Amino acid sequence: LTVASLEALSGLLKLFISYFVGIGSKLLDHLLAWAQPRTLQQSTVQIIVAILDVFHLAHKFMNDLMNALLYLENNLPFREPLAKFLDPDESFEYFFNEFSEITTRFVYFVGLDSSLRAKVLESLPRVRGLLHCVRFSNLVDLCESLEELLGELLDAGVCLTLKRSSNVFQVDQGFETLQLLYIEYFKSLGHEKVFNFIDKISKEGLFDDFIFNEKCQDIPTVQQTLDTIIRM
Repeated sequence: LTVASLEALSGLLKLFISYFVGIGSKLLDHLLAWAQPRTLQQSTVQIIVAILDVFHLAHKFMNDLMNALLYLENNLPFREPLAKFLDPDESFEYFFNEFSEITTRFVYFVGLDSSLRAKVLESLPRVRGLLHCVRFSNLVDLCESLEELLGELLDAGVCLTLKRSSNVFQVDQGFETLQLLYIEYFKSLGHEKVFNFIDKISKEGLFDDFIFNEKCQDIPTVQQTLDTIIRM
């Protein structure tokens, strides 16, 4: 129980005493700032890094960040990089650390902090994770915590499960649903109409229906899909 007492006493005493001179204030501030790197460079990383990093909101930052980031990122890690960086590394850290627990560190570390990393990381998980459901068993935090208008608007016009499961912010749903529904419904062979109508209707029809339907545009998808699918 020394982590809670040491982290709570050091974070509470340093946070409550750091915002209160000459040699005493400079020696106490320099001793606390120089002493926080020894405890943050290695349970107690969340309270120590959160209280120490959020309390006071050049060789010590580069040496502690380079040594802690290189040793913690190369010795595996998500709490040190996410907590120390949240106060080209995504491709090398995610690819090198995931190509050898990888979902939480890769999704939390890569999503806690741009089209190549989001498109390659978000698109490589479907084939790399399904080549051996996906949204419920994977639960990627980068798509929900990071960027959704570019990937959803650029990729919406496989996508029904990630878009419908990850979409459940009015500019992305309105612009992506209106542009994808108008372009897909006006640019018209069964894969494009079935995938666009099922993905747009299933992804756009999921408090959002009562506030967004006040329902008149649902007769075109059911009438065109039911008449075209039943007649064809």
